[PDB]
Amino acid sequence: AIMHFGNMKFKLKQREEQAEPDGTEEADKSAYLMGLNSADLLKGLCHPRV
Amino acid sequence: KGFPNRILYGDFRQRYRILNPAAIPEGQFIDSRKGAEKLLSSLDIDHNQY
Amino acid sequence: ASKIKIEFTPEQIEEFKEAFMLFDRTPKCEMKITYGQCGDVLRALGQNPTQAEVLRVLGKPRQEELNTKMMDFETFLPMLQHISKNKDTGTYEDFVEGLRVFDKEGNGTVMGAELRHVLATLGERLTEDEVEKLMAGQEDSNGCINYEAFVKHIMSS
Repeated sequence: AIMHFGNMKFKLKQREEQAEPDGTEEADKSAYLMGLNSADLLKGLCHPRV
Repeated sequence: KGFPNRILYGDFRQRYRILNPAAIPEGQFIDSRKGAEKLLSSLDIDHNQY
Repeated sequence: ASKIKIEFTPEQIEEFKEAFMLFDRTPKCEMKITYGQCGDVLRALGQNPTQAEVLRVLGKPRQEELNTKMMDFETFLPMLQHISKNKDTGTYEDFVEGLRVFDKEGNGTVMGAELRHVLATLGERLTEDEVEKLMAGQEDSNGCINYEAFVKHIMSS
């Protein structure tokens, strides 16, 4: 999972200074390796709920 | 006319896996699109809907 | 109600008859056996009959028909074997997937009280004391029943 985290790809959603997952396959890999939820992980990274 | 209901691949997998648990084996691979497509193709419904 | 289709080795029939005599509550009328509680033995015979199914295998018996009147199991024996060979049951992974949605945190466990409630109320009718003795030991400190281990223990034993 550590070496998979380097494959994360993020792009501006609608050129609105907001990050969205450009690629999700490596995100799916990272989520499965810890047994996490890929959608939840991507939402957390793209949008931190402080 | 359009498609009103839109559901994420991972959410769909974790929600409707009970329909065909044989598809998408428990922790034996990492893929979202392929697993969801197999699950839907095993649901014997109008495949032109989605 | 059922026709003679498949028969296994007679020693299997012999040990089924022996278990029935174990359950036979008729001292002199040993030929006849309980009409309704034979499904309980079918439960004890390595099978899992659902309520509706264990009813219409007997042709929708009434409560007086279930308990007062007697019956000869050996007529039902082909139908018992048919029920065994239907394999109208899910798999262990299927069971854990089905009970997984009955959770709100995804910790690999299910809270005990709601599990007892759904076992007694949501599903087929069952007395509570049965459910507490079912997850007796499986019950833990915080109630988070290990549903995977619990169901594998159930179907295996």
